[PDB]
Amino acid sequence: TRIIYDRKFLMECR
Amino acid sequence: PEHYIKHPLQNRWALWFFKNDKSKTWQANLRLISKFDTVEDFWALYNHIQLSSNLMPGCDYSLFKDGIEPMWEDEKNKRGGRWLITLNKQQRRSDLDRFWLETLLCLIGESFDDYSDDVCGAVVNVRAKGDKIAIWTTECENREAVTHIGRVYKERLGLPPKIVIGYQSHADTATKSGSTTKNRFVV
Repeated sequence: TRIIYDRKFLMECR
Repeated sequence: PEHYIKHPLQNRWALWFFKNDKSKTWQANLRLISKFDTVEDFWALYNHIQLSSNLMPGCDYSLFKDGIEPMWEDEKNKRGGRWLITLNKQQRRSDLDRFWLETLLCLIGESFDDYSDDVCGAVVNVRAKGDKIAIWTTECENREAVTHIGRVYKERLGLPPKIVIGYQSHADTATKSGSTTKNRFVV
């Protein structure tokens, strides 16, 4: 499908 | 697997920098910083570079999908336009960096569903007379795409209903017979 990342996830990888 | 693989992005992205040095060419002045295609490589780049609020006036960052130059006459931008966020001097301090990070996250995270494919990139302009953030999209006449992108972006920035942001076509901006550029859409 498409690779979608919500805000919370993208923050947890920093 | 989740213990060691990088988290790929839907798209590969390129971060560009521009210094409006009037004593050099806009070709010698524009600059590819770096390209990335994972979440971890995004963060390593972002952490290594100045916050927009700390750049000298006249500078831009631009994040564009790989293969799209951060210039409106690019094949993928020429028929498009941009959702423009204008900021006053006090918002440089309160909102610029937070709004720019949120913008980056909407791009890399594909936050506009089907319509994330219409996104070309984003630009932040640091300027004495007022900072600007914009999401550039491919086609002004894709009304559903442009509208959905605008509605989600506004909500992600947390702007209240009383604030109106405009979408301006690049061609309109380049050829406006007056001071202000007219909108194609507002949200």
